[PDB]
Amino acid sequence: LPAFPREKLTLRLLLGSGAFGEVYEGTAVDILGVGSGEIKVAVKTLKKGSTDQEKIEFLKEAHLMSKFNHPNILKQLGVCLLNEPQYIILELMEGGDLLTYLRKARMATFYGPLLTLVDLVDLCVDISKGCVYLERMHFIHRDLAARNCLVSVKDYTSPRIVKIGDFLPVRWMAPESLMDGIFTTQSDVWSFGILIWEILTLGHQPYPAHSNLDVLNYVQTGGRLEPPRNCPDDLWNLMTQCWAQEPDQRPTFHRIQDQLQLFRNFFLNS
Ligand SMILES: Cc1nc([C@](C)(O)CO)sc1-c1cnc(N)c(O[C@H](C)c2cc(F)ccc2N2NC=CN2)c1
Repeated sequence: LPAFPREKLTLRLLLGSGAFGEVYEGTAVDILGVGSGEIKVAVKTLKKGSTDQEKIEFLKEAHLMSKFNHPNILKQLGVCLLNEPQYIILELMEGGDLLTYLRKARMATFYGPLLTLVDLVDLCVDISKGCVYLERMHFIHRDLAARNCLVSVKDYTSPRIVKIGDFLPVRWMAPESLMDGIFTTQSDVWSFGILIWEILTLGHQPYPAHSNLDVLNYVQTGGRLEPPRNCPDDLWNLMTQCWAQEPDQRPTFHRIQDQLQLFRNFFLNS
């Protein structure tokens, strides 16, 4: 656990609420080492007056995050858990969540989306690198979706990096998870298929003509999402593999990264 002095942390502004207390955008001095300087951070807080049950759940979240070190996984830079309000200090992803990022790219102008196919393929590749890391660590995510991924830039020109953050969402859940409550790395592969469909559609809601409860049945009955408009067939083929009814027939995250990597190389050669 990376204990950090709260005296070196400034809470600058409110970003949202989340689940335990409030989430702020802040500044942490030398949180990377003694020379580092002032670096922009996001601070997850546990409201003062929280019960022991809430403190234990907050401690569990800090423990979970302390295990990740990957370019495509959100990093916990420090914790301030000795006093109230308790803090979990994270790297600030200035672009915000991927769902909002994708949606704004689509709706900014009728000339076209602010993201191209090669931008969207790079997003898929970057998330799949994160998933390969998680599979290698034996960490089951349970909630892969664009609303849980973050982008490093807010604009659509600068080089960007996407990271997996936030560790029922029926529209993202695998059949076994809906029927038996089974959550494995194979069910995460299902959600990854939904997330790449989110990317290629630029943040459209999965199964738009279905309700949450009709999604529960439609998915158990063999029904899948519609192919995104003009979606390259290699990406649609990969997506349908992710949605195999039986978890054992779905590809591994390492295979998915290879498939995305092959498509990106093939496409760039054209
Ligand atoms: C700067 C910034 N803007 C965001 C918006 C409001 O969603 C706009 O895209 S998230 C965000 C933002 C930037 N960097 C973070 N490290 C962050 O982490 C928080 C804990 C978070 C991580 C997630 F994976 C998903 C949602 C959230 N939020 N969102 C609100 C509270 N927690 C949020």
